[PDB]
Amino acid sequence: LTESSTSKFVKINEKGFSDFNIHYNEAGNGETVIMLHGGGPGAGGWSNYYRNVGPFVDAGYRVILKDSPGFNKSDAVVMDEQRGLVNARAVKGLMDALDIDRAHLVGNAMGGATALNFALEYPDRIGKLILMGPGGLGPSMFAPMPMEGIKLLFKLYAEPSYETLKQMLQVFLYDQSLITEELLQGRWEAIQRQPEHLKNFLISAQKAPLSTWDVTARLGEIKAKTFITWGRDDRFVPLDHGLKLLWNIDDARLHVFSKCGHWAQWEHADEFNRLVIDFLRHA
Amino acid sequence: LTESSTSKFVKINEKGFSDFNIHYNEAGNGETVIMLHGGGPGAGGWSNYYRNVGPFVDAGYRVILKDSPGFNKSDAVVMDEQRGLVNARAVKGLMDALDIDRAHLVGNAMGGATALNFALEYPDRIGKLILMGPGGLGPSMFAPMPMEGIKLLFKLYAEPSYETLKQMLQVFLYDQSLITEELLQGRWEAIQRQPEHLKNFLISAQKAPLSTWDVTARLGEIKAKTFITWGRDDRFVPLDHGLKLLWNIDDARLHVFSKCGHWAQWEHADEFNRLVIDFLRHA
Amino acid sequence: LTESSTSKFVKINEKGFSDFNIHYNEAGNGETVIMLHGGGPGAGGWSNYYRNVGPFVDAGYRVILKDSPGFNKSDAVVMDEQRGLVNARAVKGLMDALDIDRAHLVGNAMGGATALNFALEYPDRIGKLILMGPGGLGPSMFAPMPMEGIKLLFKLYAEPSYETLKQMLQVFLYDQSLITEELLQGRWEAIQRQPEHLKNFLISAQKAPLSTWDVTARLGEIKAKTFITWGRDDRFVPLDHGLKLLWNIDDARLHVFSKCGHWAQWEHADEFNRLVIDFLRHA
Amino acid sequence: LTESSTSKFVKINEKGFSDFNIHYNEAGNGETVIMLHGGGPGAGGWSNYYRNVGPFVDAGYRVILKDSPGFNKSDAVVMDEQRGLVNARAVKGLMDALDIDRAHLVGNAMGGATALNFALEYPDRIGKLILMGPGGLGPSMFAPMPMEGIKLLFKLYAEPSYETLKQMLQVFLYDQSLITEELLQGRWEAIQRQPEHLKNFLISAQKAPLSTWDVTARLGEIKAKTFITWGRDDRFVPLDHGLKLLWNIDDARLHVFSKCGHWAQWEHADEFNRLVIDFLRHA
Ligand SMILES: O=C(O)/C(O)=C(Cl)\C=C\C(=O)c1ccccc1
Ligand SMILES: O=C(O)/C(O)=C(Cl)\C=C\C(=O)c1ccccc1
Ligand SMILES: O=C(O)/C(O)=C(Cl)\C=C\C(=O)c1ccccc1
Ligand SMILES: O=C(O)/C(O)=C(Cl)\C=C\C(=O)c1ccccc1
Ligand code: NA
Ligand code: NA
Ligand code: NA
Ligand code: NA
Repeated sequence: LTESSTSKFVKINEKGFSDFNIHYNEAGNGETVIMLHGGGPGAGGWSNYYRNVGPFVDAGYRVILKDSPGFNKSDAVVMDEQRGLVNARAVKGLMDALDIDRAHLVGNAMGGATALNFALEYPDRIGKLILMGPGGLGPSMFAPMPMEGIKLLFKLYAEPSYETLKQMLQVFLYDQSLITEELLQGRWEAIQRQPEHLKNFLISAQKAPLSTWDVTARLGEIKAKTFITWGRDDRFVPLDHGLKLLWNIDDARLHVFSKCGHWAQWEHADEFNRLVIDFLRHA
Repeated sequence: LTESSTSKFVKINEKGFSDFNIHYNEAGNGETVIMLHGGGPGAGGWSNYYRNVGPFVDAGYRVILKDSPGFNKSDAVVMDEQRGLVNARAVKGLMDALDIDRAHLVGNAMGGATALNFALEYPDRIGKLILMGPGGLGPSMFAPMPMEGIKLLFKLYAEPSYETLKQMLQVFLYDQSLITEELLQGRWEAIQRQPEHLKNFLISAQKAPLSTWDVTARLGEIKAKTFITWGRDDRFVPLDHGLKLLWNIDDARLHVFSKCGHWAQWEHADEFNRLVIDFLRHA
Repeated sequence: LTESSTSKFVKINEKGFSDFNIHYNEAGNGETVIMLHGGGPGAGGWSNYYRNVGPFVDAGYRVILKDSPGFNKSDAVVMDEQRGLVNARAVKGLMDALDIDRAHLVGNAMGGATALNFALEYPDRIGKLILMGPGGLGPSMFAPMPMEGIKLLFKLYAEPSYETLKQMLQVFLYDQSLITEELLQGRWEAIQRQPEHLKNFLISAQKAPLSTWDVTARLGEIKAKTFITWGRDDRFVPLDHGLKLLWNIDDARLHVFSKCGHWAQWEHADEFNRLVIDFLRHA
Repeated sequence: LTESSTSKFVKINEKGFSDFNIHYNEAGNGETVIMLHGGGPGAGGWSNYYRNVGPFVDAGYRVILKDSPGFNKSDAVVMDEQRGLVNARAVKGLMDALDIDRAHLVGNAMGGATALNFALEYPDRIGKLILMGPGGLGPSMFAPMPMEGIKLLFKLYAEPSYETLKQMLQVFLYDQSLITEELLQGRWEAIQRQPEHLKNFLISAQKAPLSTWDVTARLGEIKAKTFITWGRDDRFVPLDHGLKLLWNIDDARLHVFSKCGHWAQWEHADEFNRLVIDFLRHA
């Protein structure tokens, strides 16, 4: 599988979206799993999930790696509401356009917020819910905020450079030997290709600060079986939020990887794939 | 499989053990997994693990459910040293007697302490290490100690009764509907059958308080791949010790079950079996 | 000062209170500090605060030790709403009746909930806010709930006895040598004297469970300078809620006493008095 | 009081110190309080404590603001052992030279480590112990390490510049409006004046990593009454270590300031002075 061979586009129409272009990468043909990426500069579906798509397809799933609005090859957008909710509306728009009745959701960071909002707003349209360090869930009981990683994410948005990108990735990943030229070049290309996305994210962040993303109070509504993952060494979203989710969602479990930053599905891809495939099959 | 058809005895000889009788339940014939029980009145291998033995044997493992010294059908003993270490010596004695070169260890509560001590003392004799709420790892950062459950464990040891047993099990288990007459009757029989074990545990506890079991300082020595499990709702061993292990053991992961007391392998048997079998196969 | 010489009664009239009798103990004549007690069987103003009233009066404050509705010598009541809010309405009723424009509030456990609700509902009527282990603030990130102490509080409410009272106090206090016959006899007298209060608390708890007391979402509204106290060894309200308050209230500080249960103002009276008087004088 | 009018030097002789020059600032003449600074580039006694010296002297204490070896105007040194212990030896050397039998100790960050080591090694030479975010106490249960602030401290040591200094101070302090030109210029002067100190700290850090400073296992030996302070927003030493100390030292209390970085005695000077003076007077 390659980004090119799996690349697709679909126009969506959903509350506040009109003929809005969504890019996604699709492979496989069984039960649908939609994977939702984080909010870092240059993020997108393929970039975030290319170590996961193959094994999930091998296990018999139809995998859709979705580009959220204002990311990668999806249309540019300025959001005046919290991104989790607006992103979730876009997932519903995609599913309606593709005639997908229910999807399992996998979401990291901003994508975790997207998945939580989708589960809240459209409970009859979700299967299982998989969350990797979801962002925007209010204060930490231990971590000063904004977190170290978030400071770097904003610096990279406001002053993009290859060096600042490298700096960000060094904090993003636990194992520094994972930061290859290929990784750097790929994220840099996506940043260089879509400068308007960077500008628009910043405008959106001023309109709807991170506090507006906090759906903690509604977590008791979630009936989906939920699998929460965290990197022990995540400098972007606080580990104690894994406990917050575990205590507030009815049917959840929490899996924390040692020696793992803010990109668990990539840093610990083999274990992540096995655990999540097992969860989707058997839970 | 039944307790009767799997029941075996072996005399061990190891530092401080001379012709000492160890009872165990064995099934299967592949790689050896030794499962080690907690320190509650009436505990034993079969009692603690009967929801796990079958699936592990089905997966191709040789499973040994070991009765630790001073429990169930193993010989009575008064220990002047911390139980984790003395128990670990008994595991080594068993393996030597049965010509087992290396074993994967699974241990809950006191059994987790046993497994940690074994990994520390005999690193060339362990495969993988699976820990379910290990006991004796020093103070909690959040929980007043002794924990609620430990108070009840001591009350049951000093004044055994069916009612106190029921009280203990209500705190031990999250889901009260799991407390059947069968469970109560089985633990009660083991308590009634071996009064000397109760008396001896109490004498041992005075000689070597829980503080003596704390091997925290040596956790960096552990090279075994480690899978740590905790019940979110464990009132016997504090959840933050799961983090202590995760931060201090080189290669660990932490899995926490929601709606789960101090007996995770039984309360969440299906998920526990799948996760741990996957870990032994693939990690 | 004695309970008898300071005892006073006042009828209040405030939303849902009509000619409702409130008992309080008053001493001193400077700035008013209203101290609000917890929800344990037999609790009341004098009982909870008799180690604090003298030093506060000596420091120049007018101290009012208030009996909340459905406690001690205040009128009996069944509440269909969360007690923090209803109690706060009663504090406002008291202050209006006594022509008190603004009061500093000190509240432990249920009294902490009362004080938080009062600060939220009547921000122009509060000076400073002092909180000792406030109850009802949602789930803990670490403690299984209901907490050990809360189980005992309900057992004592439903089946009051001197022995169960003693059991409760042993968990309530860290230092067992503080549990004198005088303490036991005093709480027992208050329990024996007002059986209707016990029955009514239980009815109220069914109508408005602890979840309804959770005002976490509104903590950002609090503009009062706030001093939060916790017992390190509090088995009734979880220590991590001290952090929750510290992170969510604009201007707060947190002081945790070692070797201290759920009654910090009594167990560590000298240090508590010095700290809180200093806070009221200088913060 | 000024740095100039209080400046003094004394040669010390103590295990591994021979005719070693220690600079300190002294004022007042009552009971001795020795204040011990952190390990940041350009740190020293006066710099760290100039908002505290006056009020403590006013309260009747003799205050000694000590420059630790390899800082400010004390002699240069390369340490092959953990700095807490070596620093503590230097405090003993100072006290012996000045005929001080017992001192109260106040220590932030590295200075907190110094104070803990002194209490451990010389228990008959300490009065009370005051700790502000002591460094080197092993892993955090929540914070990825090295902490954000520590990364910046090392960057400033290895590549000193005014800009990197400003960057460091922005993370060091919660309230950005506290970062005046005066503060920046003062720390910069101390960095420019003693380049050898920067080089030597780095050499020392390679010889004795932060893990070697961890005296956690010995905290039970401390008999001094202890007051622990933390900034809620400390990005240099993890808040949960405040709990570690509170649970492990016999007689401790913990005070956490909101809106406070890694320099609590300066950021919240008025409250810090009142609390600590009260503690020394009355505890
Ligand atoms: O995976 C990526 O897209 C990425 O590189 C990052 Cl740094 C994602 C961060 C968040 O989405 C985030 C959002 C809100 C709060 C915290 C983190
Ligand atoms: O599984 C059992 O055997 C059992 O019923 C219990 Cl209550 C085990 C508790 C501990 O082993 C334990 C030991 C030290 C500290 C905390 C718990
Ligand atoms: O001080 C007392 O009145 C007393 O003895 C107790 Cl046990 C108070 C407990 C609570 O108010 C409480 C309320 C809600 C949640 C947790 C504790
Ligand atoms: O107050 C200062 O001297 C200063 O500016 C800093 Cl940044 C001190 C940091 C530590 O001493 C430290 C040492 C070990 C671990 C963590 C922090
Ligand atoms: Na490489
Ligand atoms: Na049933
Ligand atoms: Na006594
Ligand atoms: Na200014």
